[PDB]
Amino acid sequence: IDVFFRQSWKDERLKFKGPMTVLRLNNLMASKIWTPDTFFHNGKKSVAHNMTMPNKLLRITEDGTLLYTMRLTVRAECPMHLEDFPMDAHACPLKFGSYAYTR
Amino acid sequence: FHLKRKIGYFVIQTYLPCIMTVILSQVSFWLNRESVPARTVFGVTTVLTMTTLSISARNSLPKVAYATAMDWFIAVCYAFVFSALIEFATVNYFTKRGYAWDG
Amino acid sequence: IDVFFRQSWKDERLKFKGPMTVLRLNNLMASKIWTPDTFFHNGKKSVAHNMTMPNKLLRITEDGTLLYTMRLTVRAECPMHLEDFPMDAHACPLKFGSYAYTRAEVVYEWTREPARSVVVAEDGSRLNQYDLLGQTVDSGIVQSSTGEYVVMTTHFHLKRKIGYFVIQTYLPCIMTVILSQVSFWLNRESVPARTVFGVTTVLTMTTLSISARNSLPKVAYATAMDWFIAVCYAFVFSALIEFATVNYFTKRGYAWDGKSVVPEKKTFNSVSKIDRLSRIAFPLLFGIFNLVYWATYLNREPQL
Amino acid sequence: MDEHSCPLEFSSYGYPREEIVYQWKRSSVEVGDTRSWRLYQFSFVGLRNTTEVVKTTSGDYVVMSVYFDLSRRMGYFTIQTYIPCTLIVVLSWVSFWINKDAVPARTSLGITTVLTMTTLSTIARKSLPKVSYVTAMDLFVSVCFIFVFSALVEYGTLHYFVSNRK
Amino acid sequence: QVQLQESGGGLVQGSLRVSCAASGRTFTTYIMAWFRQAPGKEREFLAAMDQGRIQYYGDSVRGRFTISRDYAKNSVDLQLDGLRPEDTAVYYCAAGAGFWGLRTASSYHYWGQGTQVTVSS
Amino acid sequence: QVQLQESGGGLVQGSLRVSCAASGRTFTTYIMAWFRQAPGKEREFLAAMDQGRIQYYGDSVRGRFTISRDYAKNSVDLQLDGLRPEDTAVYYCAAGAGFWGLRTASSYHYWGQGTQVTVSS
Amino acid sequence: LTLDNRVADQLWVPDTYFLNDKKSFVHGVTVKNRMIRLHPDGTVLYGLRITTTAACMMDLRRYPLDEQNCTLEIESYGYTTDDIEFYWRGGDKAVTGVERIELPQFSIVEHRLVSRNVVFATGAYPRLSLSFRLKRNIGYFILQTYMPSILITILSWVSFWINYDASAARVALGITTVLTMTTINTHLRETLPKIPYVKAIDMYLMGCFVFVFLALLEYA
Amino acid sequence: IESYGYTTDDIEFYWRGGDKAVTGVERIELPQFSIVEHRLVSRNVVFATGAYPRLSLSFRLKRNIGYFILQTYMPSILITILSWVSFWINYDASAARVALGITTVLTMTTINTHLRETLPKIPYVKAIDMYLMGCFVFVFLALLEYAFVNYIFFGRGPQRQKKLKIPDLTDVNAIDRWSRIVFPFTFSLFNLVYWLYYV
Amino acid sequence: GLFHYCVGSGLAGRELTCRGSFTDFSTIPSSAFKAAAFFVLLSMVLIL
Ligand SMILES: *[C@@H]1O[C@H](CO)[C@@H](O[C@@H]2O[C@H](CO)[C@@H](O[C@@H]3O[C@H](CO[C@H]4O[C@H](CO)[C@@H](O)[C@H](O[C@H]5O[C@H](CO)[C@@H](O)[C@H](O)[C@@H]5O)[C@@H]4O)[C@@H](O)[C@H](O[C@H]4O[C@H](CO)[C@@H](O)[C@H](O)[C@@H]4O)[C@@H]3O)[C@H](O)[C@H]2NC(C)=O)[C@H](O)[C@H]1NC(C)=O
Ligand SMILES: *[C@@H]1O[C@H](CO)[C@@H](O[C@@H]2O[C@H](CO)[C@@H](O[C@@H]3O[C@H](CO[C@H]4O[C@H](CO)[C@@H](O)[C@H](O[C@H]5O[C@H](CO)[C@@H](O)[C@H](O)[C@@H]5O)[C@@H]4O)[C@@H](O)[C@H](O[C@H]4O[C@H](CO)[C@@H](O)[C@H](O)[C@@H]4O)[C@@H]3O)[C@H](O)[C@H]2NC(C)=O)[C@H](O)[C@H]1NC(C)=O
Ligand SMILES: CCCCCCCC/C=C/CCCCCCCC(=O)O[C@H](COC(=O)CCCCCCCCCCCCCCC)COP(=O)(O)OC[C@@H](O)CO
Ligand SMILES: CCCCCCCC/C=C/CCCCCCCC(=O)O[C@H](COC(=O)CCCCCCCCCCCCCCC)COP(=O)(O)OC[C@@H](O)CO
Ligand SMILES: CCCCCCCC/C=C\CCCCCCCC(=O)O[C@H](COC(=O)CCCCCCCCCCCCCCC)COP(=O)(O)OC[C@@H](O)CO
Ligand SMILES: CCCCCCCC(=O)OC[C@H](COP(=O)(O)O[C@@H]1[C@H](O)[C@H](O)[C@@H](OP(=O)(O)O)[C@H](OP(=O)(O)O)[C@H]1O)OC(=O)CCCCCCC
Ligand SMILES: CCCCCCCCCCCC(=O)OC[C@H](COP(=O)([O-])O)OC(=O)CCCCCCCCCCC
Ligand SMILES: CCCCCCCCCCCC(=O)OC[C@H](COP(=O)([O-])O)OC(=O)CCCCCCCCCCC
Ligand SMILES: *[C@@H]1O[C@H](CO)[C@@H](O[C@@H]2O[C@H](CO)[C@@H](O)[C@H](O)[C@H]2NC(C)=O)[C@H](O)[C@H]1NC(C)=O
Ligand SMILES: CCCCCCCCCCCCCCCC(=O)O
Ligand SMILES: CCCCCCCCCCCCCCCC(=O)O
Ligand SMILES: CCCCCCCCCCCCCCCC
Ligand SMILES: CCCCCCCCCC
Ligand SMILES: CCCCCCCCCC
Ligand SMILES: CCCCCCCCCC
Ligand SMILES: CCCCCCCCCC
Ligand SMILES: CCCCCC
Ligand SMILES: CCCCCC
Ligand SMILES: CCCCCC
Ligand SMILES: CCCCCC
Ligand SMILES: [Cl-]
Ligand SMILES: [Cl-]
Repeated sequence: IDVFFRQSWKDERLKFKGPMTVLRLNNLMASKIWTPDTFFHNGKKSVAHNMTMPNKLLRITEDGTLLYTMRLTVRAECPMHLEDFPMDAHACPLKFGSYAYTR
Repeated sequence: FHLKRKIGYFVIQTYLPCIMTVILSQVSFWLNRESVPARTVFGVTTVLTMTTLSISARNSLPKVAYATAMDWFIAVCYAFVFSALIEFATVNYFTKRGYAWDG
Repeated sequence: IDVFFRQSWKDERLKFKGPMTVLRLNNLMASKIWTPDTFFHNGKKSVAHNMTMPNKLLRITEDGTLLYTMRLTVRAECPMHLEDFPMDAHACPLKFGSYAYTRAEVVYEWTREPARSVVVAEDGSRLNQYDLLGQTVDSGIVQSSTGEYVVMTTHFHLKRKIGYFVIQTYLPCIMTVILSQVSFWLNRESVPARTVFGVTTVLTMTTLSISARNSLPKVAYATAMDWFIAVCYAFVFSALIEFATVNYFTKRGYAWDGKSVVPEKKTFNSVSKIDRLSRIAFPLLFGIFNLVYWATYLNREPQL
Repeated sequence: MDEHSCPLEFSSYGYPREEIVYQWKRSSVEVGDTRSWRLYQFSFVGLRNTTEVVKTTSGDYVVMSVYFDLSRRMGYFTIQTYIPCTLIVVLSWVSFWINKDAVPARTSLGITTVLTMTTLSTIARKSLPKVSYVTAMDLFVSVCFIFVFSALVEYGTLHYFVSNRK
Repeated sequence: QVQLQESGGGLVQGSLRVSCAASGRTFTTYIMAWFRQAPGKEREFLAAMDQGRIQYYGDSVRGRFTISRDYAKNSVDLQLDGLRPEDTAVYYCAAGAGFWGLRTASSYHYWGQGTQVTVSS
Repeated sequence: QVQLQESGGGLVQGSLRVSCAASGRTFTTYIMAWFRQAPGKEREFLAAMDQGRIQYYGDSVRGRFTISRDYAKNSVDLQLDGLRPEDTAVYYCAAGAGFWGLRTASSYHYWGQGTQVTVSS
Repeated sequence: LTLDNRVADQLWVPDTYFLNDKKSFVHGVTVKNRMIRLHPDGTVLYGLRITTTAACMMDLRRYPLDEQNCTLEIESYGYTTDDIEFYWRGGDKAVTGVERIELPQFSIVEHRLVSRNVVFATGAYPRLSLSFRLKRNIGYFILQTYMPSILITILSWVSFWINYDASAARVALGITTVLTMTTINTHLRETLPKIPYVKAIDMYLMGCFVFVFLALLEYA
Repeated sequence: IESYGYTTDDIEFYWRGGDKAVTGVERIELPQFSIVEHRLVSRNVVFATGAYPRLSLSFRLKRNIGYFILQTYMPSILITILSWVSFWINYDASAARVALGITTVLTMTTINTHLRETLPKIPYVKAIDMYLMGCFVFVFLALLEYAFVNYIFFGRGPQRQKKLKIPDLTDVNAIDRWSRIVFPFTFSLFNLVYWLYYV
Repeated sequence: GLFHYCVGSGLAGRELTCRGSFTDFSTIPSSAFKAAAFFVLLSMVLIL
């Protein structure tokens, strides 16, 4: 599955006042700030696209609201019932969450 | 994500060959009982065709250790073909003379 | 192709005076100085080996001359004309040049005379179905949207070895044709047997034709092997049609019995003159076709 | 009908036992829904944990191993090999009920059964590596060949002694 | 035949545990869930547990009832805490693949007898 | 039948442009070259262009003659500049796969009829 | 100033990406096939040698007599139309080298360049589209599938010229023709995906199968 | 193993521990091969850029024959033996004998073709190819033998009657008996020569 | 037995490692063992 995966969150440290309300910045600064460590529980060798540049975007609003989007191709598990095959139907999950941070 | 398999491929590709093989096996009942090599050819070729179809049907799936609906269909069609061959065997057992009607 | 690709150039900024004239330095120095941005025009996906370390060497002479060698594995495009397949031969290029610098900035020359500036190891051949007759070395210019670039080219001349396809396709086809022609020698009243000959040989020819082009690209035009298979299939089809014609003229459903005497024209069928003529015609025509085919396809390519 | 105990060993690459030592916690290896995994051809029986000291040139290292027991599920191979081979053997048996005067019929039946058994033999070993020893499947398919061959030889002998010799 | 057999108390004044065991199937890949019927004939999803050990809970009973699964024993347990008089109802155990569902009763093809629970103040 | 038709002027006192159009076979993947046979001498390679638009030239005519290819029209052109009296010769168009060659006439399977060029002082 | 390609890491460049990309890379032998050229007026030319595998969903209903539209969708990831504006430099001559492409199985009927703006929840972004129309060659399939089917169907009619009482011969001929058609369909299996609809080649093979089956039924 | 940048004036290589430098060879399990020997060599190699040190670690592998005996040799032998069955079938059973011969011939053809779809496109003949062509020649000769007796009978008997150590070519029974004797003996001789040559 | 043999590791416990199989004659310890196994098989074949 090819996805634009968007995550947004508040960060009081990154508040600012300037000519424009939103700074649409290069994705390289995303490595210099905290971002959530989201991962796919049932994923299997996903790839973050990097052609030509890393397919990410970061935007900081004046009030410290960050938007952070990634382009991914996620390969995820989908256990199957093959007893009704080829009349079978499935519900393939896509489950994601933080790796290091608890509830 | 809820997905439903499309049966059209397998209908075109496995079910129709099996049905036509069964019909071809049943065609032999309409030949005269003295055409022993011809009816034997019918039965033997249909049995081997069903065996080949059974072998080739499982290539799509992973090697699961249970029977699918396609497997049950192939098994029933194999039973029909083998029953046709046994029927010819009985007919030949009860055939007396080795020559057909002269016309 | 696996190559030690080595370049050399003078950098006046890197001259030095010291105890030893040539500094055989670690390859880490290569990243710290300017080096040519050479790339392969027809390369597909190449590898610069770095096991255990980067397989490179840099040497700086006191006068400022630099030698810079790399170990490379280049898989490159070799467009092929398969009209004469398997009797075909190709000239696979290897073209390289600067990616960024035009002819007005960077120019490539050969270290020695161009013939001797590309050396192949004696033991260095991994060709299974090809024979490397030699190579020719040349250089030229290419015009692009960015500018003019010097392109240094080699062309490796390869000739396909025919033995694999001879064993895989030609001999089974020939044996199938001979097997089909064997049916002419059976009595005309063996209708099921001769039909079995015809149908089984047609099946074998169809299977061979279907599986012949497994290894090739899906080219539109027909190859020499395709023509050979088509002619052999025509021979088998003609043999079966010949049996059908013979059977159409058979009057009596019983063959000759070992005891009776055939009068010279209970009666018996005579040996079909179609069969008698076919016994000579079919093998002779197949042999003549083989003669013409192998005469006109084995010697087609250029020679030195 | 084979069972295997597949290992997973780990240790310290550079630090020998005098520098790093590994220990299994009280809850060493945890599993979730074991029988929902991708073990299509295998069934997970259990697992166990071991610790050992392994000598090398660099030194002695503490290697910790986790063995997983996997028992093969035979249903796929039952569908693939055992049932077709048995059915071809029964097909060969059907020749005995055909009239012995039906020479082309019985000969064709026997030779076609021997062809289909060769085909099934070669398809049987596609899933396995190219091991150079007999397996249970090879033995079964091999005995099925003798049965289909013996049937053809039986008809050949009967025909020769009934008609050709006399 | 397959049965989803339940166990658990019926009378409380507290805390309770309702277990539900299953057997007789090679089939495993099912979400296992609990549903509630109060007087009035309406099914109410309470909790569910995935093959990935992920637990889904209804908004009404979030933080109160906790679901767990013993995969080796092929059972699902529901620990009920903070019971109140409005919780009196009959509880059904369901197991099935969540197709178009995981919160609607129609997606589960196996159901049990059900167990009553009542709260008296 | 495959044909390589050549066009261009015949007499000049100067600059010239000689064109060659192919028919019956697309030579997109082939290599298209120009040769020159003077009265009483052997054919001499002038220029060639590959499928990769890479240009090769002979030393005698390097920097003077310019070879180009129109791949849509399946044609090869040669612009001749700085003509001199010893350029008088028959100019031939060739197309082929360069086996053992790109500079030898034997590597080219298809040839044009040839067009005369004369330079008069 | 044609600078060393490592200065691209120091300079700003557009965050261009191909939306329908599956797997792509910049060639990295002998170095990264990348180019940076600065001009006195501050103009930057940034070149890359890229090999990309792009998704193309192909309708095979008329296969192998079908034409396919395969596109590359160049887009800016993080910069909306308020920040970046793409265009095809040189107009319709922006893309070159299509005429020199010679696929063994396809012919490029034409190619098109399109420029538009695509809207997402995050904003509106510029989009360039390089489309190719590819027409499939038929000679390979004529050699591989159609001609054997025609020849088998023609052979199936030989039974009509055999006497009615030659049951073994006629039944052998019919059964063998049916088996050979199934074998041709086996080879058609082995080189295609699992599409759910019938193709033109499937229609032809089913028709030939019906013909040989009807010949056998005629003898019966 | 070789040094890339450093010549023998800069770097020298040796096998530490001598012949015991390489370990773990005896614990290698290859399904198709058995490691009969391993060898260590130290030498110098001269390129255009200078002389460099070289260490060579070589293994000799002997292929296991049992898999091939199971998969190829035994089915070929069995198909040839069943090809010989037609010699005992009556000469007038033309459909039966032709079906047997054709089936055996095509079985050999299919085995030979499908075996070499898991190997590189080498141009030369392998030992397995020699064996398979031998079996093909034997089954083809059996089919031609039936063709010969059928032709002799049905194309010489009439005019031969009207005109009124190999055996006489006038008796199909004699030809069949000669084939019965000679085909097994010749096939056994071929197998003996093949195995003694290649082992 | 004739082909299969189990031996302990020798650490005051069972730890029986087992090796041998008639299907794999390489694992049989001796040619005499192979011959005995073959003869007992032949007897099995005859009685069956
Ligand atoms: C391969 O297959 C693909 C997929 O089908 C083909 O792709 C499409 O190609 C066509 C042209 O061949 C494209 O249409 C052109 O699009 C441009 C750009 O459109 C953008 O800009 C417009 C102006 O700013 C804007 O209006 C557009 O948005 C909409 O409004 C218009 C007008 O109502 C409407 O028609 C659109 O559908 C949009 O809803 C868009 O943002 C456009 O400028 C072109 O107009 C030209 O055409 C008009 C006649 O319609 C003509 O009068 C003009 O003079 C001018 O010539 C034209 O519409 C289309 O965008 C492509 N779609 C995609 C998804 O790529 C491709 O062509 C095939 N190639 C081959 C080789 O087979
Ligand atoms: C697998 O396949 C590979 C490839 O074929 C086999 O590799 C070869 O193995 C043999 C050993 O079995 C190697 O030969 C040995 O090489 C060493 C080292 O030689 C180098 O160094 C010497 C000094 O230490 C030097 O003298 C050598 O000089 C060469 O040139 C001179 C020219 O006069 C010649 O006389 C030498 O013989 C060398 O060829 C060289 O630079 C060498 O020390 C060994 O000597 C043995 O034999 C001599 C008598 O000949 C004896 O006096 C010594 O005491 C010693 O017993 C020997 O020559 C060979 O180099 C390998 N080839 C390659 C290319 O690697 C491998 O063996 C196969 N093995 C398996 C397991 O199947
Ligand atoms: C060797 C091979 C020879 C073959 C030659 C045969 C020639 C003669 C037959 C031609 C048949 C034409 C091809 C079949 C049609 C192509 C198959 C097809 O697409 O049908 C689909 C529905 O199928 C379905 O209903 C599924 C069920 C179909 C099952 C039909 C089989 C009936 C057999 C009854 C037995 C009678 C026996 C005679 C006994 C007297 C379409 O649906 P829909 O788009 O909505 O997508 C919904 C989603 O399921 C994807 O399709
Ligand atoms: C009366 C009836 C009359 C009918 C008329 C019949 C017509 C008779 C003509 C036939 C055409 C023969 C094909 C001739 C093709 C020419 C082939 C040839 O030149 O011979 C060598 C190849 O041999 C080879 O690989 C290998 C040759 C193999 C020969 C095997 C003989 C066995 C015969 C048993 C049959 C088994 C079939 C079983 C198949 C299933 C060349 O190698 P060379 O050194 O140059 O370099 C290696 C090479 O690969 C470089 O290209
Ligand atoms: C073949 C299929 C088609 C035809 C079938 C016809 C029937 C034939 C019968 C059985 C199979 C034939 C024998 C095949 C034996 C297996 C092949 C063989 O002979 O090879 C040798 C013995 O291998 C081994 O372990 C095998 C040893 C045991 C072999 C025999 C097992 C029992 C067979 C009981 C039969 C009862 C029948 C009853 C009928 C009623 C080993 O060499 P190799 O260099 O690899 O060693 C190096 C080493 O390191 C390999 O690991
Ligand atoms: C390679 C082809 C060479 C053709 C050589 C053709 C040579 C030629 O002259 O034709 C002979 C052939 C029939 O000859 P054929 O040997 O099959 O039939 C015998 C004989 O020719 C008479 O038909 C009968 O004699 P009569 O009437 O009772 O006195 C005799 O009856 P009987 O003795 O059993 O009682 C028959 O056995 O005729 C065609 O089929 C034309 C189409 C041939 C098309 C061939 C298509 C391959
Ligand atoms: C390019 C090479 C071309 C060579 C020509 C083809 C070779 C065969 C031509 C037949 C020559 C011939 O007529 O004499 C064969 C003899 C006597 O024949 P007849 O003239 O008395 O009818 O009759 C016999 O006794 C021969 C017995 C044959 C028995 C059947 C096996 C041969 C099958 C041949 C398969 C092609
Ligand atoms: C009945 C047998 C008679 C034999 C006569 C002598 C054989 C004549 C042709 C032999 C094969 C041959 O050289 O054909 C080459 C051509 C391909 O041409 P090219 O690609 O080599 O230029 O390939 C083809 O296009 C095949 C053409 C047909 C070959 C078979 C001969 C057909 C004779 C009758 C034609 C109506
Ligand atoms: C893996 O090894 C550890 C070693 O400590 C085992 O841990 C003990 O397990 C028992 C039984 O559960 C507990 O009573 C002990 O408290 C655990 N720790 C210690 C320090 O002994 C563990 O059980 C093993 N896991 C297995 C065998 O699956
Ligand atoms: C499409 C191929 C069908 C096969 C047709 C086989 C025809 C064999 C019979 C030919 C009969 C020739 C005409 C008989 C009358 C005569 O010639 O005197
Ligand atoms: C006179 C009889 C002619 C018979 C030959 C033609 C048979 C054509 C194949 C059957 C039609 C199949 C149509 C499938 C349409 C679909 O995709 O649903
Ligand atoms: C690579 C060179 C090959 C040289 C030709 C080899 C021909 C081998 C033919 C073997 C045919 C089997 C003969 C069996 C005799 C009973
Ligand atoms: C339950 C096993 C069924 C195996 C396939 C069908 C056999 C039919 C025999 C007549
Ligand atoms: C096998 C496809 C090529 C067929 C060539 C023409 C055969 C003519 C048969 C009479
Ligand atoms: C290398 C080709 C040798 C010549 C083969 C000619 C075969 C003709 C047989 C009649
Ligand atoms: C003729 C029966 C087979 C003979 C095989 C010879 C094997 C020799 C091994 C040294
Ligand atoms: C099941 C076989 C049926 C036989 C009819 C007599
Ligand atoms: C190619 C077929 C030849 C037929 C001779 C009668
Ligand atoms: C004549 C076509 C076949 C008829 C089958 C009843
Ligand atoms: C003419 C072929 C004879 C085969 C051996 C008797
Ligand atoms: Cl190769
Ligand atoms: Cl054992």
